[PDB]
Amino acid sequence: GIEASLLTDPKDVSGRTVDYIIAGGGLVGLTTAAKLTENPNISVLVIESGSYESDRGPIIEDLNAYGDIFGSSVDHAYETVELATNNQTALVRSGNGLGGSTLINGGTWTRPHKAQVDSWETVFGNEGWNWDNVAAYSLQAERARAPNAKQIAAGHYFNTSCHGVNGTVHAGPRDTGDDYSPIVKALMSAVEDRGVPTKKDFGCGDPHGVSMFPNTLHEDQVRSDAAREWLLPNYQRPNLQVLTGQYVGKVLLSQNGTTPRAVGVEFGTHKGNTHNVYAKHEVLLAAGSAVSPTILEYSGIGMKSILEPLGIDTVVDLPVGLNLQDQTTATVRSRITSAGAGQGQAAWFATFNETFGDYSEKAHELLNTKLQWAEEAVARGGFHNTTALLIQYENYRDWIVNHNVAYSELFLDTAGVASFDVWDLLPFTRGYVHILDKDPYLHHFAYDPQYFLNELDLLGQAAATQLARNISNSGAMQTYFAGETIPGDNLAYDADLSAWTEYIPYHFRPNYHGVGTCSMMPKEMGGVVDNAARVYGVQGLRVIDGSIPPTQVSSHVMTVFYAMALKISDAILEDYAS
Ligand SMILES: Cc1cc2nc3c(=O)[nH]c(=O)nc-3n(C[C@H](O)[C@H](O)[C@H](O)COP(=O)(O)OP(=O)(O)OC[C@H]3O[C@@H](n4cnc5c(N)ncnc54)[C@H](O)[C@@H]3O)c2cc1C
Ligand SMILES: *[C@@H]1O[C@H](CO)[C@@H](O[C@@H]2O[C@H](CO)[C@@H](O[C@@H]3O[C@H](CO)[C@@H](O)[C@H](O)[C@@H]3O)[C@H](O)[C@H]2NC(C)=O)[C@H](O)[C@H]1NC(C)=O
Ligand SMILES: *[C@@H]1O[C@H](CO)[C@@H](O)[C@H](O)[C@H]1NC(C)=O
Ligand SMILES: *[C@@H]1O[C@H](CO)[C@@H](O)[C@H](O)[C@H]1NC(C)=O
Ligand SMILES: *[C@@H]1O[C@H](CO)[C@@H](O)[C@H](O)[C@H]1NC(C)=O
Ligand SMILES: *[C@@H]1O[C@H](CO)[C@@H](O)[C@H](O)[C@H]1NC(C)=O
Ligand SMILES: *[C@H]1O[C@H](CO)[C@@H](O)[C@H](O)[C@H]1NC(C)=O
Repeated sequence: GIEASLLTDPKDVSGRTVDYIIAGGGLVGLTTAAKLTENPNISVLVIESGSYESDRGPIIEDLNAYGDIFGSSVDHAYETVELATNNQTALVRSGNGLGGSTLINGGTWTRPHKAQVDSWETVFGNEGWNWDNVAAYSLQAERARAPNAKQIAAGHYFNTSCHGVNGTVHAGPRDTGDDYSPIVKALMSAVEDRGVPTKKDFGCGDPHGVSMFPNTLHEDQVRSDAAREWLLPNYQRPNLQVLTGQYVGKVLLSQNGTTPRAVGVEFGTHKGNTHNVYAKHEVLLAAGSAVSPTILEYSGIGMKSILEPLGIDTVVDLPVGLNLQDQTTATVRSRITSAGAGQGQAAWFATFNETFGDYSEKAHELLNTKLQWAEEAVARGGFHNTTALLIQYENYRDWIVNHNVAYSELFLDTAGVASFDVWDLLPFTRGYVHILDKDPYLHHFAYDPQYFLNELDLLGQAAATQLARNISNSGAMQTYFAGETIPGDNLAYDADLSAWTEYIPYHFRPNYHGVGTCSMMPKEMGGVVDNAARVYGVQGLRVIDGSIPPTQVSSHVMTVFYAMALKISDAILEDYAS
């Protein structure tokens, strides 16, 4: 089986040459490996810190076991710095194994708002990265299944024109075999009373209102992790090699006259037991948004003011690790009556005005006058160029005011409770990730999302979370509401927005959607990679993973990342062919 084909001994690759080295066997990494090795003459080696996990059992394969794997060997559990919002560290869950985070994520399959992806081209000047182009790759990746009658009756709606049916990633309705809970339709009824839409297909380009959605699972409910979808079918390809249990530490650079060229990588598990492997064409970094930037820095690609004091020679000076954008999540949970019994998930993609309610006008005044916020974020080291950050913020203001994009997500789980996980989708805060040591294998790094260090992010989160409590005992939801359990006794039930702002910093987690740490945007705008994911000033080196999106999106990110891996893989093959 696949297990027998996987490499584990570094001596099997040490000193060898392949066409492409892919650092990180995760979502983008394995999608890209699969596409590249469709040409039998192209050799690819994937190097993954973890191993194969796709047949472990329910802890991986059943989406309804979500969270059980946290804290195990399959979770990197990256620790943040001591956060300034609450003086505590946080854990950033991240998958460790073939498939990366797809091994451990919630399986939620949705797309952004059209205007968001269009702005990657029209504001961030990435030629060809508009909604229609990226969406065509997204459709190609997708192998969706329409809902059956019982799934529709629960609240599903599937637009056949918005889903590929002949692709690679199996997606369709989560269906545990229970009857579906009426709470999903009650939430829809409760928001309909407020004028909010329901059942819009979150894959069509306007994610707003309360809808169900597809999940990344096979018809038999087995998790569609990236290794099961893109590696397991293809691992017999002799030109596709996978080494497990080793970390990529740094990219090996040589001089090609005036410009450094990536010629390979060093890998290993501790200082003093490292090895080299070489790439004839390119090194492609796909270790995740917390890690790919650090790999550049360890290699001498990063900010001279960060690298020089650590004792690293800055070969290429770029703002690597800046522009980190993760969301904050909080919970509101209630007990339900026995008539609320059954399975189902749904989500409210809530607009700015839906989020703030009566605070909308004041929130808009801040949005109109404070974009000061850019100066503050820069001063905190989340970004280097105040003008370019302001442009990002004007872009979010355009999204909110001229496109009415969703600004928060209130994610409903049922299956015996009514529980919301709630996050502000569009944080203005900008954080960073930087190495704190020269030795890659020590994994000593500062990951600072700067949660709640922008006032609008704290107000918006507070307002969204308060809204979750509000809707839980509104309209049709009153049918099933059997008293709040979280915050419950920890926060008075009539708490106002001010009280919620005081509560939230002590009751949130990372959302685990960190993007931006090797931003795909022009160099003068603060970018690290061009519109073909190439690191500025280096030949044969790309960063291709969730490091690269320059903005957040009103979406779950898998649909975007599979699409982007396909789009970049074609760019790479175009270059190989020429
Ligand atoms: C808890 C959680 C829940 C989520 N829920 C959802 C959801 O419901 N819907 C959705 O669309 N998305 C969701 N996501 C997001 C999605 O899973 C990630 O954004 C996506 O997998 C990132 O893809 P990537 O290729 O950038 O990185 P990853 O998939 O994280 O892959 C990176 C790979 O690199 C490996 N690695 C790390 N360091 C090294 C090294 N130095 N050298 C070699 N290999 C290395 C890792 O072990 C990993 O396999 C969730 C993520 C998490 C953590
Ligand atoms: C996280 O911990 C730090 C301490 O490491 C807290 O910062 C400190 O907060 C206190 C207030 O609780 C500040 O004290 C104040 O000093 C000013 C003078 O600058 C004085 O005018 C006040 O009357 C008061 O004594 C202190 O300066 C500040 N910084 C440090 C280095 O101690 C921080 O507030 C904690 N954060 C959270 C979210 O709890
Ligand atoms: C279905 O998708 C098509 C093509 O995207 C879209 O134009 C039409 O509005 C959609 N209809 C609904 C009800 O989502
Ligand atoms: C949102 O709220 C403001 C009032 O604060 C109003 O000016 C505006 O038109 C509303 N926007 C939308 C899209 O309804
Ligand atoms: C929800 O919000 C409205 C404001 O229109 C308020 O009147 C109502 O009591 C709130 N309900 C709950 C359960 O908090
Ligand atoms: C800062 O950002 C602006 C806006 O993108 C850009 O015009 C300018 O060149 C940038 N400054 C630097 C030093 O690159
Ligand atoms: C330098 O050498 C590379 C070898 O990787 C060659 O293909 C390329 O044309 C050269 N170009 C520059 C700009 O240095």
